[PDB]
Amino acid sequence: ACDYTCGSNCYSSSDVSTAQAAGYKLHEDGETVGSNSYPHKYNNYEGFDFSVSSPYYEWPILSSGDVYSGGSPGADRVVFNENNQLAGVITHTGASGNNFVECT
Ligand SMILES: Nc1nc2c(ncn2[C@@H]2O[C@H](CO)[C@@H](O)[C@H]2OP(=O)(O)O)c(=O)[nH]1
Repeated sequence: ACDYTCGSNCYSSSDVSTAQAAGYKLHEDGETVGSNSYPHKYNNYEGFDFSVSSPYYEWPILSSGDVYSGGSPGADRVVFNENNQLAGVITHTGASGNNFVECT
């Protein structure tokens, strides 16, 4: 099947894990990439049902499979906390404005 379905993109367990690990590491080293400085704090304005503690950080997960390196981030994001716990996988696809919806 598809573990995480973002809009029309499909990500597996290891895809999310690989992306999350990349973002978490940059977070640890205080590093960011891209015009929007990823990874950066995700305040959860959407009020998603996160079962892990804040603070949260969003990081792009690419449909292609490459680890984000500051280029075009696309619409999908993995969200993790300081414990490197996956808070969830969200996307701009299906949402209005600069809002998000959870990939299912
Ligand atoms: N939609 C949304 N934007 C957030 C959230 N937390 C931080 N932001 C940031 O707040 C601003 C307005 O939405 C943007 O800079 C956005 O960054 P991103 O565009 O990288 O998501 C959140 O929970 N939801």
